[PDB]
Amino acid sequence: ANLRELRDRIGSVKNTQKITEAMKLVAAAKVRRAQEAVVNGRPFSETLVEVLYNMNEQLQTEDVDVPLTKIRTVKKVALMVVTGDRGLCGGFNNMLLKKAESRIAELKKLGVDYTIISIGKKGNTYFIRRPEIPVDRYFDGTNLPTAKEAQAIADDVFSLFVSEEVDKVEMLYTKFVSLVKSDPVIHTLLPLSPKGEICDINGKCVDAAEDELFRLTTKEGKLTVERDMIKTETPAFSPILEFEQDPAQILDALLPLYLNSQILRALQESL
Amino acid sequence: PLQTGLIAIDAMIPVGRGQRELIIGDRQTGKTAVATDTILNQQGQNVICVYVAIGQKASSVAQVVTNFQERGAMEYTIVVAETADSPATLQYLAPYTGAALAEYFMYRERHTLIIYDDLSKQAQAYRQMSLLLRRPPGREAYPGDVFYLHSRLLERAAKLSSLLGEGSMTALPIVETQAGDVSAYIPTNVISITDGQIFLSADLFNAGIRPAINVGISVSRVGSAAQIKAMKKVAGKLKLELAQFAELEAFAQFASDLDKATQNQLARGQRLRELLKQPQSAPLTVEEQVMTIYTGTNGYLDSLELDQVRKYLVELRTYVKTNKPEFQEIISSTKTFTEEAEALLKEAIQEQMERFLLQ
Amino acid sequence: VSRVGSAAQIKAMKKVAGKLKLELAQFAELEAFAQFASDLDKATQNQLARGQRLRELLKQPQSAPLTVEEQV
Amino acid sequence: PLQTGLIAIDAMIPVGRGQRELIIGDRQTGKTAVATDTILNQQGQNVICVYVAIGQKASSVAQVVTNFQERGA
Amino acid sequence: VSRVGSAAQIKAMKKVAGKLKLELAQFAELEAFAQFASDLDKATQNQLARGQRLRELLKQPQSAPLTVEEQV
Amino acid sequence: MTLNLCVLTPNRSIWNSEVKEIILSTNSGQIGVLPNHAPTATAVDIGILRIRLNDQWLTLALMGGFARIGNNEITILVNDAERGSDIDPQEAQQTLEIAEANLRKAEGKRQKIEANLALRRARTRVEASNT
Amino acid sequence: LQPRIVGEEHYEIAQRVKETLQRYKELQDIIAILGLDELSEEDRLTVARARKIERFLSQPFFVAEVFTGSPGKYVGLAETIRGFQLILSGELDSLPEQAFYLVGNIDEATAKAMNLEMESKL
Amino acid sequence: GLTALTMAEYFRDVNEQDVLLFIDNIFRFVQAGSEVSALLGRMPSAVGYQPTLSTEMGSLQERITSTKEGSITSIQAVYVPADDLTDPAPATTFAHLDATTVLSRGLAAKGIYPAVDPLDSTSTMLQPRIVGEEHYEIAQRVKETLQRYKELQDIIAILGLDELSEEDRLTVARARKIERFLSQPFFVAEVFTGSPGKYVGLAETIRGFQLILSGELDSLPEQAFYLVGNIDEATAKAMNLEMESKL
Amino acid sequence: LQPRIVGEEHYEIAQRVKETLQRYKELQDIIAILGLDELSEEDRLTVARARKIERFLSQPFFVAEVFTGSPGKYVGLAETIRGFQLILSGELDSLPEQAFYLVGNIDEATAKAMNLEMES
Ligand SMILES: Nc1ncnc2c1ncn2[C@@H]1O[C@H](COP(=O)(O)OP(=O)(O)OP(=O)(O)O)[C@@H](O)[C@H]1O
Ligand SMILES: Nc1ncnc2c1ncn2[C@@H]1O[C@H](COP(=O)(O)OP(=O)(O)OP(=O)(O)O)[C@@H](O)[C@H]1O
Repeated sequence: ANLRELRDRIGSVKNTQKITEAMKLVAAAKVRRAQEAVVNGRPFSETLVEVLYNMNEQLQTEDVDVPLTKIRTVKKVALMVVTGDRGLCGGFNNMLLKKAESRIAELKKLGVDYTIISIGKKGNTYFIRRPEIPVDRYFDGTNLPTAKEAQAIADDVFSLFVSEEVDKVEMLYTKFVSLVKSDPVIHTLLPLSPKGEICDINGKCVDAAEDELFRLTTKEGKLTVERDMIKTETPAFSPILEFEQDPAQILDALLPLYLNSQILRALQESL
Repeated sequence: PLQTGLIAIDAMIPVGRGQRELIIGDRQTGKTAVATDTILNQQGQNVICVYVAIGQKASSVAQVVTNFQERGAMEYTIVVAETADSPATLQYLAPYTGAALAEYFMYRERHTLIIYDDLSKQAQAYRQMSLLLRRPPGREAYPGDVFYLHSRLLERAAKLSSLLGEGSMTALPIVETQAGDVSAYIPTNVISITDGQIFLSADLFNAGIRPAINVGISVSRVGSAAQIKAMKKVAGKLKLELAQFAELEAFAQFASDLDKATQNQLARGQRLRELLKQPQSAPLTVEEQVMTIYTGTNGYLDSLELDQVRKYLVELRTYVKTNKPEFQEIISSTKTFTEEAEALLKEAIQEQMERFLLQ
Repeated sequence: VSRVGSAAQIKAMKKVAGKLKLELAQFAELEAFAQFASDLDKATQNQLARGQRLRELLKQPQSAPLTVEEQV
Repeated sequence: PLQTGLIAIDAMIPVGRGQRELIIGDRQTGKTAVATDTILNQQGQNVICVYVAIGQKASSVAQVVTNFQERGA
Repeated sequence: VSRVGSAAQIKAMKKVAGKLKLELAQFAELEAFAQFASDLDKATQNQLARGQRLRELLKQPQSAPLTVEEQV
Repeated sequence: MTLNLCVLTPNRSIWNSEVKEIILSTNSGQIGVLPNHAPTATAVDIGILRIRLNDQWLTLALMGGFARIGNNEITILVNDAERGSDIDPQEAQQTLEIAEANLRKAEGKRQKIEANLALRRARTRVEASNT
Repeated sequence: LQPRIVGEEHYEIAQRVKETLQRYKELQDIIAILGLDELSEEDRLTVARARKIERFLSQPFFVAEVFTGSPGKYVGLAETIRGFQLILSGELDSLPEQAFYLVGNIDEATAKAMNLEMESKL
Repeated sequence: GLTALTMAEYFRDVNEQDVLLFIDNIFRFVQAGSEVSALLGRMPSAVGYQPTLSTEMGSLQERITSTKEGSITSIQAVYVPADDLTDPAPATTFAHLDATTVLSRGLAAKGIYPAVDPLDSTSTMLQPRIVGEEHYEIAQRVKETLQRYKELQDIIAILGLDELSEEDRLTVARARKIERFLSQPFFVAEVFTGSPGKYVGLAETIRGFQLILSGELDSLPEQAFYLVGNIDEATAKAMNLEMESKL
Repeated sequence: LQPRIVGEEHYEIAQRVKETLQRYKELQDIIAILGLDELSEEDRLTVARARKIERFLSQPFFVAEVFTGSPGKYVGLAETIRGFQLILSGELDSLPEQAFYLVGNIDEATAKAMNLEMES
């Protein structure tokens, strides 16, 4: 029975090898799809932030006081930890939870009294089993990340912020800067500048290293991410837009659009 | 070609008149199944089939003799037999008596066949006869002559010269395996003597695929000589598509996630494999075999389903046997797959699928 | 392995080859799992240029020996 | 010391004069090359080498004899 | 294996240890599989807990005999 | 002459070909677009759209947008765009009844901002799905 | 076990049971290291149904009452083929996978299922 | 085997030919040696081969050499028991072998003959100071190109295609050129499959693969090197196919 | 190794050390095929503790100093127990795993951790 059990252990370590290659290839297929889905939302947000800049020039003088970009009394900071709904990915979930526990430890000494949002099943289950963190809402991956999941998280943080219930809402999600090191960056979302440029949690305006449109390539037999900095840009301005609809209401119309696009790109980059 | 009555045998691993080809595989896996399928298929031909039932149960032998008799194929089949209760002497002898009968009938200018079942019992009998005579034991107690014993009786099945009447004995022996081992002494000996091998893996036998022929190991070295002109073309198309199916076997549940091309690839391969299943002791002639393999490998079942395709294909075979008798004329008189034969087959296919989609 | 290796190894080779042993051992360790954890460090980039190059200077043509002076 | 002329051997796994050093390795991995390098490094030192070759191909030992004569050894 | 079975026990332990070894085999085999899982049902997880308690009550120290009254 | 249309969503772009006439709501009133209009920004709210280009009028169920019209093209940037026919009208009437019920269960700023939102959501799904 | 020796529905149900078990035992060395949240609905349904079937093929014998702790059982062929039609065709995937443990008839599996769930709900 | 060996070594000894010996295959010789010795009543060796395995191998192999008269070269097939090179019959056969030529079912299924596998063919002769530094670097670069392409078969030929890299497209193109160029129309494939035969000398192989690598024959079609002899015949086939392209 | 000879504390610490070592030994196959991220936190606590123990089970020799270069250290039983108690408590799990490698007493490991954070 020794040789038969040894042959069968050989066969098991062969089947696992070949299905690991299988999961590798289907995962690279879905990566190549996701970087195309970034381009599927690229022109929208492109011309969108170009509008948010170019229309802002004549409205740089007057004050609109948009509630999405207001300054509430800075007391609380909400946190959307953007985990995937998957396991076995690697450090992705665990590095997210490391930056997450670091943030909800860093915000306890300042006197902040933070809250949390969870949008991954392998993360919202962790926040299910840990009652110490004030959880407002759990999100799973059932609705479509193309429109529906993005819109759900969008209007949820919009409800938390536009009735001004929690003070801040900020985002904890990673990027595609590399294959060997994902970095979960902590960007704030709901306190935003009216320009079209995101601020850091402290307002640093960290989009200097934008470097967008990751597309996978190979320098050799292996593939590196080759982040491949900015390609195209087409703004000018509106000379006399002579526009109706109360420019305060126009900027309060233009803000939730850009918010939903930011959340959509966040979910795509996390996935 | 020695037409077998199985799609896998005559299509992929082709056996001709004269080539030795054994059936290796575990216990109760289909060796006696395909060994009787072959013999029962020979009624359409004229050959003289020989069965050598060595060391058996004496009740399976009566059962398979009753099979051969109540199926009519005992009209030519001789079945020599020497069961386990016999001494080792007669078990060792019996395959040589079968070989002498097949040699004689082959030397009467007449094509023949012979089935050995099994060479393992014969080798055990000879090993016992040796060890009782204090002949020095060798590897796993088999004496140093079982190779010569097996090669001696297997080199007698020849396609003789055209001055001796081109008689042919097709030795198709059987050597069972233990725990899936062909690297033992007797299995390695026989797979080195014989021309091709046919691996019957009992895993496929528990996976619905019956006959449980494992194409990834089973191979014959005769090649296209044991396939007619109408056969070798679709056999090439089928081996192409089935290698492209097996190499894509790991991507099982990701077919929706796959490329559309590889999705068609997996689904068509699955239709081919479900076509490959066929019941025990149901022979298929060369018209039926080429009809099945053609309708399968050219995407004429890709609209159908993996469950219906067996009922669908048997009904298509009935429809083209009854309504279009000219395909049998063309195949058995011209031995080629011509343009008119192909178009006749496609029009039979089209009308049958149109009638069957209504059902 | 050499049981009596450091006894017979001369003083010059001893003093010059201690640090070679330390760096080659650490290179054999750092090459394992080199990609994920320690990719863009100063020490690991330096040690890759000093652990590939150490191995570069170990290799030799057959039938071309180096006397002890060239060795040290 | 008994220096084999190799950097790695004579560096981190030295060989004494009076110490057995087994050259264990697979087939065609360079062990004969190590032994011939050791023998050729003794062109000056009073190390009367003897190379016994059990059960080898004749072309290998003939090529090594040719190397030993041509390299002044 | 015990080939004599509960005809080698008194009626007390025969009653309370009726289907014990078999249900413990079931608990061990499903705890081996519940490690291949992420989320379960509360009913089966309580079953895993009770099987763990049955597993923990049977560790007997060396030179520490239990009587049949203690056992039952 | 014929202006261009780009009913552009965050994820996808629904209609990208041309159009000669569109009628669409805004956050304060409504607007009508004739060919060759001035560059005029437009804050389109949650609501259906009337479109006319050598065919009958069709409802495009939009749920909050902005249109920075310039020359020859209107970039209707909505986070949620869809056609009035694809949304099932019985699903719309079920959503309508569900929203009218679940408006009254909201009793706060956190709650009411998900009360009138859902009410106008089902209403502007209905105002498409009927048409 | 033949079509012409032991009836058609018995042979089809027996080869189908052996089919789904061979599928599970093939799946095993994948679902070991992969995990259970990474199979498709047909595959997880196969895993759960095979895990019911394997328990249902265990019957408390008459001579084994000393070893089991249960009164003896005798199952008919009709009852067994009924049980496997019912388990396979789908109408019992809401029963517990310990309900088929040491039960005679599929009726006894259903009554044991009610027993388990009632005890757990108290 | 000894019959064929002495018949060959006569040709070596007295006619000074370059004799070519074929023992197909050596495993049947080793097995028959074991069976003779097992019938002789000798105590067998480790796995079950004859007690005299190595000396029986040697007294057959070390009669196949090169003397000052001539040189007998043998090309002998091997069967390895369940692909186990740790077995005594292969591990003792390789103690006298020098090179290996592992024919592929993959290059037969692709359809380019001879069906050998370049990544799996080993030779002790492929060293710089044996056959030249030029031949050595050419073979090394060709191996590296094929080793690029074999891993890139999964990368680009299945999924990626993301304009892979021009420095990687340059490898994929010339790896196509080299996989086509490895074939050769044999002399005795003429009546078999319709391919008139050509001899390609060693220096012409090196120069041809040199110019396939060196960035001089990237522009021609990849089929201009398939089933062709020298490299000038390949450029001429490119011109004739381009005449059929302008047709 | 019986509590009547070596007392209760020593046998207890030895038993728990062997327990954690076998837990890591059981997990070693799953670790070798895939890695460490797939584990629970309560499992990586034992994997980390046993990865520290497997290094602290080394001890430089008074003889084999002429091989490695690390001079010989004699360590007592009464301090081996306290070192392993400090490991199993968790008052030392923060400092890295190669700190415990090739030392004697527990303060040699803690001073090793303090020392290898000076040479930057
Ligand atoms: N194609 C088939 N379809 C359905 N059932 C089959 C098929 N082939 C074989 N069987 C069944 O498999 C069982 C065993 O078949 P068979 O006797 O050929 O195996 P075997 O290897 O010859 O057995 P043994 O090793 O005892 O000689 C039989 O009951 C038979 O009915
Ligand atoms: N350092 C080196 N530089 C260049 N070539 C080398 C080197 N070491 C070994 N080789 C080459 O590798 C080949 C095999 O090496 P070597 O003969 O030393 O090993 P071996 O174990 O004796 O092989 P075998 O036992 O089969 O003869 C030889 O042709 C040799 O020239």
